Amino acid sequence: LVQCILDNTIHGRIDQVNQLLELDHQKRGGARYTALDKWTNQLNSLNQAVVSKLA
Amino acid sequence: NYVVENPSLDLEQYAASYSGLMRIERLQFIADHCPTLRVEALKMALSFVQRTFNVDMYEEIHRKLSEATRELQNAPDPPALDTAWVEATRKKALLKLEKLDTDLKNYKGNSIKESIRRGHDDLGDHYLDCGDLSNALKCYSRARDYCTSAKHVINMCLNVIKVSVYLQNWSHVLSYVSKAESTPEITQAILTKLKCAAGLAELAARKYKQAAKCLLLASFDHCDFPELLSPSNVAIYGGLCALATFDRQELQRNVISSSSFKLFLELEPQVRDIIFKFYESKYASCLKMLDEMKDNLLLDMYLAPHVRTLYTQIRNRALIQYFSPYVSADMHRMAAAFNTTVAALEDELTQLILEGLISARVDSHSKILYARDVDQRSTTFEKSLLMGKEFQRRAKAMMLRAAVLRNQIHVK
Amino acid sequence: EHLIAQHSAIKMLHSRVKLILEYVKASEAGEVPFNHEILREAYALCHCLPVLSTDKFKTDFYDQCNDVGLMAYLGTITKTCNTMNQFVNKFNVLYDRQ
Amino acid sequence: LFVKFSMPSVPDFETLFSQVQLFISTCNGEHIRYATDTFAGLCHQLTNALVERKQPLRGIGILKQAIDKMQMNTNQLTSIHADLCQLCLLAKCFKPALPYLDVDMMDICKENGAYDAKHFLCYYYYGGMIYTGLKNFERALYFYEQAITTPAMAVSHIMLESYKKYILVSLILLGKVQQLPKYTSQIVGRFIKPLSNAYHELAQVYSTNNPSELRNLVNKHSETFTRDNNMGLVKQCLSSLYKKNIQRLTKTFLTLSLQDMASRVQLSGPQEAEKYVLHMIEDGEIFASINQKDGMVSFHDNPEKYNNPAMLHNIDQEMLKCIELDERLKAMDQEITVNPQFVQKSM
Repeated sequence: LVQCILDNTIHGRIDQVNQLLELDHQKRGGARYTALDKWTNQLNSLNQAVVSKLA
Repeated sequence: NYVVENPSLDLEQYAASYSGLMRIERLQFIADHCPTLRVEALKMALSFVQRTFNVDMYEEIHRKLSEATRELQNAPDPPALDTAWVEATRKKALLKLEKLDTDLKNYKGNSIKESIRRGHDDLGDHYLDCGDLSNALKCYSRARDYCTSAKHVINMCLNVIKVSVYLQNWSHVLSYVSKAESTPEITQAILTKLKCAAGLAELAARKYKQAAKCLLLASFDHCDFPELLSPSNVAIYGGLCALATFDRQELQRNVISSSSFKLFLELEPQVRDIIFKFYESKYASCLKMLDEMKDNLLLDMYLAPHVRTLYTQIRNRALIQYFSPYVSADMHRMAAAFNTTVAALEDELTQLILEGLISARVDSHSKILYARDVDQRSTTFEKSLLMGKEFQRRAKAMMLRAAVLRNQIHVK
Repeated sequence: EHLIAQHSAIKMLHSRVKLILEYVKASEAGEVPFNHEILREAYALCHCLPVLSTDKFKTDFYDQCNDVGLMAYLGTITKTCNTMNQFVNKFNVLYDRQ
Repeated sequence: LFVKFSMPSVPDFETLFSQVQLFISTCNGEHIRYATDTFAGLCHQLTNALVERKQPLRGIGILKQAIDKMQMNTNQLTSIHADLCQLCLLAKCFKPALPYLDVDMMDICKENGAYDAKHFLCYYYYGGMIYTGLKNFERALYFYEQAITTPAMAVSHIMLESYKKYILVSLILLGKVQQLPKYTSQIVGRFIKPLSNAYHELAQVYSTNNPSELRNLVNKHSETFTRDNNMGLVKQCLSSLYKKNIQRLTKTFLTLSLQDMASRVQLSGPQEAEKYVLHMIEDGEIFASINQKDGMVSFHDNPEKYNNPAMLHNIDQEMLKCIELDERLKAMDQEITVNPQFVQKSM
């Protein structure tokens, strides 16, 4: 299981304490909010730097 | 720092594997950094130093050997340099050197570029034999002018690379490696030697990601490369740098695809086991061997300072890779995945969380490491609100700045 | 035209509702005393007027509302920073040099 | 009356104060805005007399009326504000100031050319101290930052102490010295960094994150920070470092015992750690729980899922603030469009 996860074949994780293999469901439909947040932060820092340099 | 007290070094093999000034410097490094074995290292060093007309470094090595022998004469309660060597060496060295200087000045009066270049290379080699670093450079740095063929340029680059290693002018090595590679249209494997030159130069320059990439491209067909670095150390150098920088997928692809590092791993089975144990998640066996090889390469010429950072990076990467497949891993089992104690791992894990790239939380109650899987949306909203607050504050700041500039308010 | 579109849709729905209500009022006085299918189905249909929800639907509705509100806030920030950039460009002109 | 105050013939101050109160109460200053220089000097002399007699409690109310009468809008900053904040600081009565300091006022009255930037510098320093006293470190840091960025061709003590207070508040709030902006200032910046070395030295050890070492440095430079009229800020810096270490433990620990928490933070015992966690939770800084049965403290993430109407209402309040800011920006852009030079360049 560890080898399969490390090979990106398994989109999940292992709970060794309880002998459990917790697999992510991927039903969140995310990975877009991450891009939106990166865009927001990068361009807002960009605007702040531009304003500081121009003023 | 370094200069530790470690036994079990094989002096005969390490001395014989290298040859030239490269051997002399390594033997000096081994003696100076490995006590309880410095005498035989110095005795073997001075035995090889007197060969090929050494003058200044001989006095330093002989003085160190004299001090070392004097130390042995007081513990279980100094050799003569045979100054006749000075009389013999100097008279012989000067006569041939002036004769070589004699022949070259004829070729300067005969005006042949290749002959001038070839003679200065011989003069540079003789100066390196005589123990004259800068003198060899100027011969090489004026032979560079009189180049005619691409092979002459390649020989010019190799000579400058060799000297700048001794001079520790690694910038000149990298510049000449780039010149020797990019210019001539990127059985005689010449690029392999150049890639080996870049790999060691980058490693001596505290560079790891490019050094491993260059070392992995080095083909084993080069075989005898003793003027710069032995193949045994090249495999060790490549494996350690690859382990610290290359990820699991990056490790597997590069090692297998190269097909020369597989041969390099065969020369050094210890580092081969490390990567295999790194791949198969057996970091307990991976790191215990790592400490075993540590003491050996802790007295390596261009490894001793760098490898401590490399080994520290190895430990960090191993911990990151180990906990990555687990959402909830017992710290006892993670502690049992090495010879470390529970408290020491907890401190190491806490440091890793503070630095980052582990994304975990420590539940010290039951000592279980729970992975952090924070939803992207909550953090996104929090930092967006923080960004909006900062933007409003900066808007107020620029509003005040505009007001004070329009009202001409300033201290006179 | 956006609100007018929903306004016309709501007018159509209200016209249907008023037709149903007028039919019921007429049946109360005259017409067929019990139209059977029609009346029973209209009762069951008002039973769906309070579509009614649970915690999960309200949570998801508030989630979508918060996401669109954050996007609106980002757009307002972009417009405000563009206005600030224009103001700073003019401010570097009227009095400031270089 | 201004002529009287400009002369040393000032009579019984009790009758003089009553006449001032009668004038202010029945004030019809529809044209006092023209003679702003005379009124500003009147307030300065009145404030100087109040400081001399050490009775700054009553001057707050009178100066509050003075600002209201002469100012045009609520977003105008005058020289009377500097004296008003000084009286509040000396009287230790920060209640009236906060209403008038929470208004962000970008219209500096030239006082018919008599407005010296010292009043601007004094107002932000005194205002920051008032916010510092009310534990409003964010606004105090903002006021100190604005005072730092004032363009000045000379170095002044009021500016120097404003910079020193800026470092102290930055250490308390953010745990580090916030970098000065790039719209910047003048030689004020150049000289003061050579000047306030000890405060920078305190920040350097603060960056090392060692309360024991920090306390040793504080004792070494105890007299240097005594030239501050406040030593409590250094103690507040130490408490903030203790709080920051606790906060850093939350990001790394899910459940930590009191004994281990005391050892890591270098506390005298588990009881102090429990009190510190309890105080920080009361202030709303930590989301955690304490288990006295097993001697464990369980840390937790932010319980805010941003699915409640409160976050939406806060976002809409920020919407209103940003919309008002953009309207003010557009008004300023129009006013700049009105000016002669831009039109001359355009034509």
